[PDB]
Amino acid sequence: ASTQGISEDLYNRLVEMATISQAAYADLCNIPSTIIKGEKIYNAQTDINGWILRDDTSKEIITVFRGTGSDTNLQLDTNYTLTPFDTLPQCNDCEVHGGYYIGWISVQDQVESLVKQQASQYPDYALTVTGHALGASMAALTAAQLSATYDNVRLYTFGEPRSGNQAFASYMNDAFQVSSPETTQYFRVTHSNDGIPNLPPADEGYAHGGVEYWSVDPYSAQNTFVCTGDEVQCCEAQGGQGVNDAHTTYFGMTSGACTW
Ligand SMILES: CC(=O)N[C@@H]1[C@@H](O)[C@H](O)[C@@H](CO)O[C@@H]1O
Ligand SMILES: CC(=O)N[C@@H]1[C@@H](O)[C@H](O)[C@@H](CO)O[C@H]1O
Ligand SMILES: COc1cc(/C=C/C(=O)O)ccc1O
Repeated sequence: ASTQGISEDLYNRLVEMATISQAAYADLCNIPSTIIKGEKIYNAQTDINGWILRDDTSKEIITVFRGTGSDTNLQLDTNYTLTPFDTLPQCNDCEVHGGYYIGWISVQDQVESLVKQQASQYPDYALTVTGHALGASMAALTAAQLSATYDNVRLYTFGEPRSGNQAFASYMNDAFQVSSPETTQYFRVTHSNDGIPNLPPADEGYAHGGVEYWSVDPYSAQNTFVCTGDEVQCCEAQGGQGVNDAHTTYFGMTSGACTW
């Protein structure tokens, strides 16, 4: 359930999305030069933040969600109450992170309006959803919803908490071709002993979807494992707890400042 090292191509990509995610906490800092900064996703009450972006070179429309950036967002973080994903009925028996569902429904229509706004102009462009931490769970639920409308949807998360229950994980796995890593459209990136991917407890009914990409220090394509299956391994097995050093820094870039 683990293979060490990934292509140099995939590594760059992961580093690329990590960058965009980490920059979402500082007004999309120094994101690649080929991407256009677009419409702002925002709901002052849940303080959900994010942007719809477009890269005409890679031919993809990117949707970024910032991670916890306030006390308001933190209220969302702490709420582990399981709740049905009623916005996507076709996801049989699926239940997601309560606080994150709260954030999700607070922007769903806004998020779907803006996504469609770009997709309607660029039918052939791929749709990528990404984010770090709370922003990562916000991406997963978004990806899932989008999956039922568009076909070319990709998800790249970072330090993503367990966003829902096993049911939710299956839908995601089937929706994003997780059965195989060579075909996966859902990349769940983890780092060292990051504590967030261990929350909330699996015991409480939560579970992870997607194929895991565990970045180990010193980070590099060769120090990145491909974790598949259901056996305690990689990040989930390092015993990381809550928000620690590993969580805030992915591929040498921290959420705050813009080292990049
Ligand atoms: C289990 C639970 O409390 N679910 C409710 C959901 O039914 C409701 O639509 C939403 C709106 O506030 O709040 C919660 O998510
Ligand atoms: C105080 C609060 O916001 N708690 C919410 C609750 O209202 C919601 O019903 C549940 C399901 O998503 O998630 C919790 O986080
Ligand atoms: C999913 O649960 C949690 C997530 C965070 C995330 C913090 C961050 O991104 O800075 C903090 C506490 C939590 O209980």
